[PDB]
Amino acid sequence: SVRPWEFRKVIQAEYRERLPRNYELKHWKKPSKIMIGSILRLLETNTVSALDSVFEKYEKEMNQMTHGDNNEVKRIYSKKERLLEIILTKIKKKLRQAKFPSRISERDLDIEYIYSKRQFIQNRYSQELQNNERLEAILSREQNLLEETRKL
Amino acid sequence: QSINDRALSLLQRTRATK
Amino acid sequence: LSSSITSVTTIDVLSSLFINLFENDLIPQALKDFNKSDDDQFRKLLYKLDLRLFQTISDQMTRDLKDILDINVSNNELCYQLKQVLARKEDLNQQIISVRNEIQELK
Repeated sequence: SVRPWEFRKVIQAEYRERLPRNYELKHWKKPSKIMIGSILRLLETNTVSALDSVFEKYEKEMNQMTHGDNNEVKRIYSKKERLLEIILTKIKKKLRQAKFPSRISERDLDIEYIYSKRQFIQNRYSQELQNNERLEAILSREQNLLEETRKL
Repeated sequence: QSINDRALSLLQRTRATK
Repeated sequence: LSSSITSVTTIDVLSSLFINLFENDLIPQALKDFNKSDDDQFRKLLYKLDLRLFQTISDQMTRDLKDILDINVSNNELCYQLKQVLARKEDLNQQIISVRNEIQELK
């Protein structure tokens, strides 16, 4: 019964299929603009990429069906662009209207965020490892001193 | 190949859009 | 892995949402049109373009959401490793203090 365009329903069913019944699936919230924006930017990126991909692949068939009229080809490109934007517009409308568990971190869907977090945590890890290396050396020095002192 | 490589490639492609 | 499991799941839910939309709706409808268009060779080609366009977008969406999932899962592990190194740091500091105190009293 659930149709692919009913995003609110699909999303709630998918969560329920994947995770046990517990508190996390009890409060629900509409998504943030950056979640919507991140997802639509992914969709737009791939839509432009697909358009170029596909039109280049079928260039000869295209040019042979338009009898060399490259203006008509640009027109067909624009028609397909318009079809995809109308689709993406409904995707955005239905996603804005869907709900997600409130404990999720929607910024996890933003490549800018998770990329900048990863660079920082990698650097922080390297700094702390070196600090522990140094503390291990200091501790060793002190433990040697204690062993000598225990023997007077 | 790497996760960082893949991450940077996605970041670049999304920034090049709009 | 429980603090992040609902956020990781969100990425999979979205990936499944768009596979369902493209593979179980947009692409079947474009096929239904393309199979029906043997009289108009132009519209046959254009429906084929729709087919390829939806399949390309859907496959690439899945790959990019898997990228995002892999980054998050890897980041979460690194964050937990950072917690362990910081726990060890605090312990090394305390042990250094205790050993110094011991030297001070035995000296």
